Amino acid sequence: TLLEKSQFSDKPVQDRGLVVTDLKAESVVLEHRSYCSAKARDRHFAGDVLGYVTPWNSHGYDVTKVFGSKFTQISPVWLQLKRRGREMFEVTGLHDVDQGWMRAVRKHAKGLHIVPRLLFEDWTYDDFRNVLDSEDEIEELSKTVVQVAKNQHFDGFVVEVWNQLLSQRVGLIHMLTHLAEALHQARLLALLVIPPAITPGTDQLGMFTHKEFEQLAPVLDGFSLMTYDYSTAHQPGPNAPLSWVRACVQVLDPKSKWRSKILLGLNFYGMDYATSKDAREPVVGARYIQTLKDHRPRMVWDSQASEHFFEYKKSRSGRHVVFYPTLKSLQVRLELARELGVGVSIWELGQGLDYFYDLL
Amino acid sequence: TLLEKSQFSDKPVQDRGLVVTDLKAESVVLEHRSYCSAKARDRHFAGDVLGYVTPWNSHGYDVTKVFGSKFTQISPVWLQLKRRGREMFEVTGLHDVDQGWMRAVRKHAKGLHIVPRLLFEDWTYDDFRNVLDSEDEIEELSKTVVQVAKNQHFDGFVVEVWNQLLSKRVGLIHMLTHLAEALHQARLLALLVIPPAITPGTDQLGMFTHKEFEQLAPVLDGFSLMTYDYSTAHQPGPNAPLSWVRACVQVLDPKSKWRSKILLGLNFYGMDYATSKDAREPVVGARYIQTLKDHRPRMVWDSQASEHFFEYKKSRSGRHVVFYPTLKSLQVRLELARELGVGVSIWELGQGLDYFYDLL
Repeated sequence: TLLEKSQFSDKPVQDRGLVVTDLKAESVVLEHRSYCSAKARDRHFAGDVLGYVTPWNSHGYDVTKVFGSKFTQISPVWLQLKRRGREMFEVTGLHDVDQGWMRAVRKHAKGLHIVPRLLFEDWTYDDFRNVLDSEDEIEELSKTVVQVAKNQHFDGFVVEVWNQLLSQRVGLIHMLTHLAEALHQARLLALLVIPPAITPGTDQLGMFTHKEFEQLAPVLDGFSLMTYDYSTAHQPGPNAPLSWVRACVQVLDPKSKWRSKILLGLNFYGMDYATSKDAREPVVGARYIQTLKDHRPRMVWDSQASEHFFEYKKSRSGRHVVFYPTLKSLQVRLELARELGVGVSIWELGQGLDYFYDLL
Repeated sequence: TLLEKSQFSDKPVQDRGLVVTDLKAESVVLEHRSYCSAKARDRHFAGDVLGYVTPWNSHGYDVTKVFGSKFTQISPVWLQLKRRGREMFEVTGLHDVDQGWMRAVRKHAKGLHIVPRLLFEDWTYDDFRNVLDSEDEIEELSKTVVQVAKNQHFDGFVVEVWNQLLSKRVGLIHMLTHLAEALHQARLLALLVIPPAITPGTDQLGMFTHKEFEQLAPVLDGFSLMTYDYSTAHQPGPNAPLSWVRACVQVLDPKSKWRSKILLGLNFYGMDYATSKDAREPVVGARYIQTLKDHRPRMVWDSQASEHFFEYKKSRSGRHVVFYPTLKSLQVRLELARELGVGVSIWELGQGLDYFYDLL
């Protein structure tokens, strides 16, 4: 046991009194698969919503075909930007782009923008140095990226480079502005992944704050704000404490000038902490459910962090603590996003539970 | 056994190589009393500095006399504002205002503004509800306050009531603006004490943010920012980590419209922690120096917080950790205020080491 529905639903979880702080394991494992199919094409969230899809949690590809209308942007994690040599750039991973899948998700979800993640990988201090320094090389980099976008039918890219350098920026901001301009000239979208303004556990600003935002926000289309992964293996706790999330937006755009360009980050995966071993593992839907069945734990609602956690004990490992999103933790953050005037980005659409989408 | 200077120097500390990161306890006990009497009236900081003086640390009265020139405002902690009844207000503590002392400091430090602190004391929720809701009540409170400033030769006040309420928060702003307006009609200054934008160990914003600063900055003459007392007895640590101090200023005045009106707070007292007993006691200069003599501890530089700490054992009580300001932790914060374009408020002139003022 315990009973697991498999049929769809007439009404979405919000109209079934399912989004509650008083949660029972049985309620989750019983309803998770039962999403409202009849309204799988309706949007209950008004802002933009970006969804990431990865090849290693392929359930995401299917989720996207079923719930695509609930998304404004879908970003597949396939590509990397490599600098092979002076004025020589190469987009790798193209062997994973699935044209048939793209044709499918676009068929039943017009307006859906497919903006693949472009990760700067294997770059060195000098790569950035020689590149951020030459307008020529920047232009070459732009030609490369725009080409794979037009040849592979991508609506643009979600660039991930900012903390993926860690030197510190007038020069980085410069090649991002240029790239975005080149992209825009080709009728393509330009988004940027960015770290939370307030660094977890420190009460201090991080590498991407209002100084940077002010300069890029006018030119870029969106910002995938990582507002998740707040706790660590050594210091177990919530994924994204509600008020930290709220502050991370306020501190980044206090005067509310580009709120709709901010995609507030949400995690669909959870973390399973080994309290004694000072270690942790990420947990996706399949595991989460299995865990609830295996231990039938008591779900506790941390009203301050606004998340549910539960404890269980393994004979070998010891005592564990799990923080995985629930309908309550999600709805609460979608309301925050609503109130903050911001959008939402979900990492990723192969890690959560099917009835989550009823909320989007 | 330890050599302790007693005479003044020809040059200030910043020109005697005393502002260092690699500190030795004995160097501090040797140079603390020795300030540059010559340049005691020379300003090495160019933003406004506000100094507090309390009756219980009377050393501040003499400190103000000798170094009054390095200050723009001096705020004697003598007054409280009380609601005795409907439209009946009163300023208590007037028995502590020393007119001779004021005349003395203004003799050697002309153009120095004495702005006594006016602490709202014994106010009830109903007092606040009755006053913030009545335009008449506010007019009376205002007249009561302006009258003593005039009768006692005050240049204005540094009012402290913000943390006392904050649940209407907007009515508190109307009343401070009406008071500020009345004080200006009488040529008096109006400063407000405010909590840090980012609450220590919380990673989220506090009760006084840029939303409040936007509305009060135009009508108020200054803001005494409490950017100190970061750690707690259960979590011993630095007074005010440098980056937390910077973040509180940046988050408060992002676009930089009124930096000059921000008085970045600096602590001149330190905290002595009982590692195991979850306790602590504030430490003033006399006690700090005595401790260095009694244990001659190794001084460690916390490059992350930009502060010096040292430890010592006492079988009687237990292991201890002390966090007290040094020329270095101070100088680094003056350069920070300098680069943020803000001023500085010191709590309080009775708790430091004489040679600190060399820095300004």
